Amino acid sequence: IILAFDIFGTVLDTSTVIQEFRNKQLEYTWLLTIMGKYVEFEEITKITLRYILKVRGEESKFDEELNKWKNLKAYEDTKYLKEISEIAEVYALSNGSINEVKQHLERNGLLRYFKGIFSAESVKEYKPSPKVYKYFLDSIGAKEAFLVSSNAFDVIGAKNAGMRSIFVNRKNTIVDPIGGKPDVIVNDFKELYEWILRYK
Amino acid sequence: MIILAFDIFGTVLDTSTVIQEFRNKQLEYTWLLTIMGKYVEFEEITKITLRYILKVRGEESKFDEELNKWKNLKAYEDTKYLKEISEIAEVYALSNGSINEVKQHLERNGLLRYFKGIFSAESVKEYKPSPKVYKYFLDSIGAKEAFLVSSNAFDVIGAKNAGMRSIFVNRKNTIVDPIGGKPDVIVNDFKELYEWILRYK
Repeated sequence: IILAFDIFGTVLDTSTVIQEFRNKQLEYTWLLTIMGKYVEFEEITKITLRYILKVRGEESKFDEELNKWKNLKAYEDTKYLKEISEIAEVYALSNGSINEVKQHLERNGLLRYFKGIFSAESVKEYKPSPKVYKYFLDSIGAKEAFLVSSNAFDVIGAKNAGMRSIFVNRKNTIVDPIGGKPDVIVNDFKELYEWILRYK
Repeated sequence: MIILAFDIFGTVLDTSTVIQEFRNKQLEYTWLLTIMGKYVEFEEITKITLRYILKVRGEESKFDEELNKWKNLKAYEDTKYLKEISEIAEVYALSNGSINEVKQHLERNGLLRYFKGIFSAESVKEYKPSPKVYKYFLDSIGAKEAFLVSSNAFDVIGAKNAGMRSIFVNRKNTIVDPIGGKPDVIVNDFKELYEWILRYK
C-alpha cells in the first residue's frame, strides 16, 4: 500500500506555536487559493506571523516565534514510520515546500523513512484543492493510495479527489468530520502500523 | 452615480446572537467546498455545520432552537441608514446566502424595501472570496464600477481581488488581513457610510 503523509499537525505537533498564527496561516492558504493568488508557503508563514504579532503588540518576538516554527517537534509515535516504511510505501504530501518539509523531517530524525516528498506548491494551489491530491496520484502512477492526516479538512479533501483516507485522530474527537467518514480511523502511528499489518 | 453591494451576514445582520463556533464553521465550510470544486446550498451548509458544532458540545437536542436564532437574526441599529443611503445610491445585496433567504431576513428586519436587487454566490456555485461571485454581480447589473460594502475582511479583500471597489465597515476595530488589496474606504458603521456618500456624490 502507498501512504501520503500530511506533515504539519500530522507528523509535526504545532501546539508549540501561537495558535492564532497557526490558524491564520491555514486560513490564508485557503483564501489565496480561492482568489487565484499563489504565494509560497514560507512567505504565507512570514506574512501571517507578522500580522498576528502586530495584533498582539509583540512585533519584537518575530525571530523567536519563527524559530519555534522552524523547530517544531514530531509526535512521539512518529518513530513508527520506521516499521511502517518497511511494509508500505511512505511519501510526504504537504502544503509546505519540498525543502522545508525535508528540513523538519531531518531535524526530527524521520527523513530517512520517506521514499519521496511532494508539495502543493508544485501545483500552485493549496489543500484541499483536488489538483494537489491528483498530482500526487499521477506522479507515482498510483490510484489506490491513502492520504494519512490528522487534519479533518485534508482527509475530506483527499476523499473528494478520489483518494482513500486514514484519519489519525490525535485530538480524540468523537464526532465524524463534516463531509463524511474517513476510510480508516486510528489514534496515532502505532495504531496505524498495526492497522497496516492487519490489512496488507 | 454610486453602486453599493452590501454583504449581509455580519454586515447588515448582527450574528453575535448565534453560537460563534457555528458561524465560524459555516464560513470555513463555504471556503473548503469552494476549494474542493464542490457545491452545497448555503441553507444546507448552515444546517450541517450547526448540527456538527452542537453534537461536539453534547447539545444536538438544541438544533431547532439554535436554527431558529439564525432565522431570527436582527440587523445592526445603524442599518436604519439604508433608508437615506438608498435615496442617493443604488443599493444591492451580494451574499453567500440564497436570494430567498436574504430576502426573508431583510423583510423581517424591515429593510427589504431599500434594495434594488438581491444577488447570491449560489448563482455561480462558488462562495466568497471567489472572483466569480463579484464578477457575476457586476455582469448581472451591467456595471463596471461598484463598491462592495462589508464588515468581513476576507470579503473586502475578495472584492478588490475581483477588480471591485470596497468599503470596509469596521465594526470591531480590526485591520484587514494583509494578503491582498486594501479597502478604498473605511468607516465604522452605516451612519459614517452615509456621511461618506454625501461628500462623495
